[PDB]
Amino acid sequence: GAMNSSNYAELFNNDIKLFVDDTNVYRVTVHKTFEGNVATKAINGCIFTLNPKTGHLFLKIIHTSVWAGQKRLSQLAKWKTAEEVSALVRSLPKEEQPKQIIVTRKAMLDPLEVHMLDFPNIAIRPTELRLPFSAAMSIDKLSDVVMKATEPQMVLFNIYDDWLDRISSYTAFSRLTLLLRALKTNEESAKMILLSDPTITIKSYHLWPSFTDEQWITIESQMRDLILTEYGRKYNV
Amino acid sequence: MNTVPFTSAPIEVTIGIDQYSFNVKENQPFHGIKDIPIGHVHVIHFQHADNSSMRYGYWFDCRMGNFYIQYDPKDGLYKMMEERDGAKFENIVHNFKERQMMVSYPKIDEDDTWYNLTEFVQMDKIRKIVRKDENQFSYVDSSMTTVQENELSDPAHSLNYTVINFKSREAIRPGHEMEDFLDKSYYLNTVMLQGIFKNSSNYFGELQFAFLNAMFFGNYGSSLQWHAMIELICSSATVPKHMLDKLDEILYYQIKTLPEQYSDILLNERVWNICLYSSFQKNSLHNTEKIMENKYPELL
Repeated sequence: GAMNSSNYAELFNNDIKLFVDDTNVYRVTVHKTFEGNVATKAINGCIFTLNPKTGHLFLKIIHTSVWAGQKRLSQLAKWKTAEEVSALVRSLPKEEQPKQIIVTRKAMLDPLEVHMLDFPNIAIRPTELRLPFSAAMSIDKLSDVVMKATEPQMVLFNIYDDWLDRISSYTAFSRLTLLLRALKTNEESAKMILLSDPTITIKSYHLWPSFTDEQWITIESQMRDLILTEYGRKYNV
Repeated sequence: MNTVPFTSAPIEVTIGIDQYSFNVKENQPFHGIKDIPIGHVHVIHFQHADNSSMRYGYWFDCRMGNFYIQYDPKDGLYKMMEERDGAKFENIVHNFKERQMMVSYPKIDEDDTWYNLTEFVQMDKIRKIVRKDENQFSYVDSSMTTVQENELSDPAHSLNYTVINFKSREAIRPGHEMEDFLDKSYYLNTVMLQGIFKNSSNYFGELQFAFLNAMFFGNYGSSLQWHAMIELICSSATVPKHMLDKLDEILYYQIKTLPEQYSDILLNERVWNICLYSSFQKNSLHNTEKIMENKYPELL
């Protein structure tokens, strides 16, 4: 069944599961042509496939060449997502294959279901949560590897850095979703908060700064404040 | 012209024969139905005055034997039976006619309705969907479930329609996931028509039989099956032209004959709207689209 606020701690039990977000698979800029018509130009995209318990991220880069000569690209993006997710599962040893895959957008259920017909015991689930994984391209290192790619490529990351050495998966995921929620609502402010202090660096093998525990508390409060202000502004409350 | 005599009518019941029906009172001297047109299947069906639940009935073809109805007070229902003694049967049928205790199959000569609803329905195929090979006729009722329904409990009493499932390996070739899901032509034409049904006439015959079971008994799994077989055709980009023209005629007469008050449960909004307005064959059902719009515009 669907994932929602009620059954939220199921994400951190010991049944392997992955989130799949397809929002950044098919990406375009829109521009005017010489004759004054509108045209699109695709840029490189990515599938965001994340194990919320361990932080393992399977970033499958979608090179613009995929789209060459294809029609109905937004529809095709969903099937390509499901093709690549299905290939990822096939590539994993049996004991690493997920028991559930949760898609962040309902339009992915049928494509993934059809591509996973070989795995009848992997459940494909929608979610009622409004997860901010579209903001993944606001993480500089992820955006950089997507835009530099010259061919299809799978890049692996731990989206939690080393946080799990000190905090639980539940807490780690709440931090991640808060950071991404903030990046989504006001990228410039969010990014200002994260880097303001030049003396807190991002390790070469990390995505986020090496904040101490106490600095994470200040950061998280600053992201909360950012998110609430933007809301009052959006709705005049 | 053939006859189905009735031994008696001990309980108040509404009897139907094909699209006609007659009220019969408890211990009224009703002794059968005569002048039944040879050359088609037929169905004789029942709904007791006391239980407006469990409509039930028997599919038969008079060329396959002499059949009659008898009430069973143990099992509480009108049963169809075969009389093997040909002379003993003409004898019953002639005495009852002489006494004029039989209704006449009330066919208008201008009317091809029953032909149009049963054009591809063959008794031999019915007996494979309703397996009970000691009788030449087939019992169906409101409550019987289909083989596909069972999979998601007594198989002796099942409707063994052909299982259709758009999200199955059968329906989807490995490597053509997207193509086959969006254009079911390979499932329709290679798997179903060439593979299983062998020809479109057997396919149309099961489709029509599923509709009739849904109409006459309110059998819900039959309604599911009728809709699935329409959707498979409408969701195929490549369909023989003869199938599309014949489908339009088939569906027209089915929609024409449906009781107006039942369109809510018997007609699946999503399928019809997709077939008539979104599918590859949106433009190929001109008569069916015209009667649906004028008779059930609400559903659309």
